Amino acid sequence: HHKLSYSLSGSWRVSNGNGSLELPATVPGYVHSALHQHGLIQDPYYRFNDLNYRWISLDNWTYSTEFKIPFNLSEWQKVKLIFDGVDTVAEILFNNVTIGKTDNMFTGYSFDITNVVKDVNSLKLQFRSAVQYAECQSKAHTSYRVPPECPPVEQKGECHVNFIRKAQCSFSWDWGPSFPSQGIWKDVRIEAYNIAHLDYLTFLPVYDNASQAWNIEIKASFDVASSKSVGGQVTVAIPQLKTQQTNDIELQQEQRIVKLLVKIRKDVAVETWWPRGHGNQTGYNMTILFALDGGLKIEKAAKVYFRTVQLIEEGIKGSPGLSFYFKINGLPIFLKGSNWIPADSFQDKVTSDRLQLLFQSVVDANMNTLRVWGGGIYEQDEFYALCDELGIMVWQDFMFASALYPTEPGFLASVRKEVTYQVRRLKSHPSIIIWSGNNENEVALSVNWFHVNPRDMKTYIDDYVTLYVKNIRKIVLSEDKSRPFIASSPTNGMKTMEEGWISYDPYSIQYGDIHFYNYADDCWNWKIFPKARLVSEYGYQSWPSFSTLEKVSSQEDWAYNSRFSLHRQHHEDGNHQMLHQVKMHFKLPQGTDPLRTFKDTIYLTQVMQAQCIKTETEFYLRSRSEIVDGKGHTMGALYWQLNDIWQAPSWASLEYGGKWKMLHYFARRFFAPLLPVGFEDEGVFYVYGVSDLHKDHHTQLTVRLHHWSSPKPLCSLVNSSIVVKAGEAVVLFQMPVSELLKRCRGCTRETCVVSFYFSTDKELFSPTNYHFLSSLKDAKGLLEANITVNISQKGNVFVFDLETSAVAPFVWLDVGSIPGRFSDNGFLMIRKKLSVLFYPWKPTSKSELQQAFSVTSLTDTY
Ligand SMILES: *[C@@H]1O[C@H](CO[C@@H]2O[C@@H](C)[C@@H](O)[C@@H](O)[C@@H]2O)[C@@H](O[C@@H]2O[C@H](CO)[C@@H](O)[C@H](O)[C@H]2NC(C)=O)[C@H](O)[C@H]1NC(C)=O
Ligand SMILES: *[C@@H]1O[C@H](CO)[C@@H](O[C@@H]2O[C@H](CO)[C@@H](O)[C@H](O)[C@H]2NC(C)=O)[C@H](O)[C@H]1NC(C)=O
Ligand SMILES: *[C@@H]1O[C@H](CO[C@@H]2O[C@@H](C)[C@@H](O)[C@@H](O)[C@@H]2O)[C@@H](O)[C@H](O)[C@H]1NC(C)=O
Ligand SMILES: *[C@@H]1O[C@H](CO)[C@@H](O)[C@H](O)[C@H]1NC(C)=O
Ligand SMILES: *[C@@H]1O[C@H](CO)[C@@H](O)[C@H](O)[C@H]1NC(C)=O
Ligand SMILES: *[C@@H]1O[C@H](CO)[C@@H](O)[C@H](O)[C@H]1NC(C)=O
Ligand SMILES: [Ca+2]
Repeated sequence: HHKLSYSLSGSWRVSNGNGSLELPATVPGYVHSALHQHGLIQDPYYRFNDLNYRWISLDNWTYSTEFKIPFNLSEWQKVKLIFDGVDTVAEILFNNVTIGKTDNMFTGYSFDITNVVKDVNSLKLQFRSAVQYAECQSKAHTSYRVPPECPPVEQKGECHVNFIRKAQCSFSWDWGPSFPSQGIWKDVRIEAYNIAHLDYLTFLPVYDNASQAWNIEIKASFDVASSKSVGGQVTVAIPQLKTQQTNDIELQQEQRIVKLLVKIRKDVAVETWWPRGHGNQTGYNMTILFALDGGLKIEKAAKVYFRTVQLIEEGIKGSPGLSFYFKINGLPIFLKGSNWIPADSFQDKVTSDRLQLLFQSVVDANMNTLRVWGGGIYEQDEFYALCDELGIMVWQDFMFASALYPTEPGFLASVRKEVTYQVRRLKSHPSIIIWSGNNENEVALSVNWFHVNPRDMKTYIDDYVTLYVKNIRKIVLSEDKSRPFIASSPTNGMKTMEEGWISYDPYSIQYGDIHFYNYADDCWNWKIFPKARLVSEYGYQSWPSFSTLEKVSSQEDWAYNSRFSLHRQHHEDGNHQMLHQVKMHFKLPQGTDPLRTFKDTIYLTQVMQAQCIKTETEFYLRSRSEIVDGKGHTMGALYWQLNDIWQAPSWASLEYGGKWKMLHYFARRFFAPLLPVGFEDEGVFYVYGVSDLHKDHHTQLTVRLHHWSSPKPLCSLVNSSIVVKAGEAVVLFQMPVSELLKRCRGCTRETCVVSFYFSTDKELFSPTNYHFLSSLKDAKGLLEANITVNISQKGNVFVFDLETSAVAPFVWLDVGSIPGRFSDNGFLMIRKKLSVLFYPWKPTSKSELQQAFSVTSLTDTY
């Protein structure tokens, strides 16, 4: 009865520095999106507007609103103004009184406005340019430089992002633009109360190996209205666990924290939470009721999920060092997923509908893990709710990435609030399986990426320990010991800590995790890849589809090396690197029409990307059970990257807008729970079996060769004594290449293709796989394919019946910007006739699909 809360989200005003511009502005919102919405600017993502609209990011904008409170001041002891998120630096004026300032995008702010609030009020947030602010802070830091000061020229970005607590990629990245905007990016509320006010509540389900029982630690902080002592009770209730518990509490200005420990009666069984493909995502409804002196009731509901996570760094026989793998509820689980980056330059456009769609694509790719990479944001509430409900594990970076950071007291003060706020906000989600202090900054110092003078290295080392160990780690462990903490990615884990927090070689495959990139060598040669304990990053670049590019480009831009394309490419020499890897096994597009060449080159970079990451992922998949030359037991593959922040060449499998690249289709296939993977070593074709299943599985391995001439198997080897143990990888086939060809007369490396598959239940997804005996640019007898398609509707799905004149590799179906994705794409089409489905994301029609449809195969490019 003594509490009142309502949102100030809605229609505000926004105005620029000198007041010339003034327009309506939605909150939550950003200046750029307000200007675009009001028709005052073009789409910022159009062509070169990241350069043309620089002035927006450099001015100082003010968000203003006038409102009439819906309550009587004289009836309330205290009134507060609460911000869930402000981006980033702003002075806050309430009725022309400065009530506070902000400097951190990732922390909530609370301001007492009891003495300044009136019946009619004016609220102004006077933002400061993030770019200008970051530069001034860099200047003030005279005692020494903090690198990197400016980004590479090919990123077309802004300097000194490490000096502002804001999304570190907002000043540009090697796949993202520089639109460092200003805005109120989360909800704003007025909250009045008597007696007490719940500042925050956090909880943590833990398992006591001692008691063999489940508990829930709860912590709540209150702001008490007066100097008197508030009493009351608290009842925590979980009905579906026959659990209920009531305790006495008392609150005072200097004793404002409540701590409870609810024990779950062992009489009842507690179903645990599991990642997708390894169990149920079951949780339990919970309520927390505060009944305080004077009729004040404060209830909070939450969903409780019970699961245990262990980072196991144990010894391995014959493999020097330590393992690095995750046990969920005691079961070792191979991490399968990708790295998540911000889905937009402006967070107000990452709607619930976009997110749910993106998580459907993550699910349909047979992923169970996402890394929230530390150059993005601490993600919005619904991200982690979706992870919990769908069973996606989260590798959670803190928002520090590929940079050194100051330890000036004001900055550290800012960081402490942020980390404290976010850990309390996030620690109750079962999806989060590990805390990670930063991205790649242990490497940056160990290798001296920024070429610091070895005379000043000690300064930066101490700054590193100060930030990630003495502040971030200390805060995390003081809140949460249910999860492992690493200081950086990649790291050597316990070995890094032993070595003083900056390892001698953080890229060691004998400890911790690694990131691995390589653009020079043949991606088909799996020997280039490290047989590491866990691969948290690895990627190849490709261009997004023409449909995605068309929306932010014009006719004259549609060439691989046009001014526009080189502008969007933010990775040093990425266009050449991508072609270099294409040439490795494919013919470059030869054609007369430049637009056709443009589209065909895109297709080939997505072909190169998909096949490269397929080869690389499968290598990690097969290395999970074996040791070879003292290396192995790979227990995770998270490729860089899942998604795009805008239309540009990147490592993503999901183009900006959600459209699947060919990589994503390959991802759905190589992340299956049961998979045969083929490769060669010194002239011997091998086939391992890979299992994520919990029971040993017995199946039948068929192997076949096919001449490019027609889909007739020149042989059919069928071992039916196949057993893959639970969650393991094991060699199931082995033969010389000469012996393999002779047993299939009429086959050359340059004329035949290998194919293999298991025979599965209809309740188990184990797709076809294949292997190429030579570069396709050298394939002989490759008949020119001529594929015919008949489109039809069946319920909410559309059916695509195909027919090919020849064995067509990398058949690619494309319906432009029609929102949706196919049941399968980019596949090797041995058969003559196949059928795939199309899943629309908005209502479409067979006519629309026919008009936009196009099919491509490898031979169409030369
Ligand atoms: C590429 O294919 C089309 C369609 O070929 C048909 O489908 C095949 C699977 C097979 O059933 C063939 O017998 C069919 O012809 C070709 O278009 C056809 O061209 C012929 C003349 O050669 C004509 O009589 C048909 O009416 C056409 N059919 C359609 C649907 O248009 C086409 O010529 C093929 N070749 C090239 C270079 O495009
Ligand atoms: C746990 O709480 C949720 C509500 O948050 C319950 O789900 C609701 O179920 C009703 C009908 O059963 C629906 O009308 C609502 O739309 C649901 N809400 C949501 C948010 O999904 C759920 O049934 C509860 N479980 C138990 C065992 O009580
Ligand atoms: C607003 O108030 C000014 C004096 O108050 C001081 O400045 C403002 C901007 C706040 O920061 C407040 O905390 C300070 O104490 C006046 O100089 C100014 O004329 C006033 N403006 C109007 C329109 O009334
Ligand atoms: C405000 O600054 C802009 C610069 O972007 C300028 O075009 C405009 O004329 C200025 N208006 C006033 C009133 O000074
Ligand atoms: C923005 O504000 C800062 C600090 O108040 C000031 O130094 C800078 O000149 C302002 N920029 C513009 C474009 O008005
Ligand atoms: C998981 O959920 C299924 C429903 O599909 C249920 O029947 C089963 O009992 C659950 N398994 C466990 C181990 O709780
Ligand atoms: Ca390592």
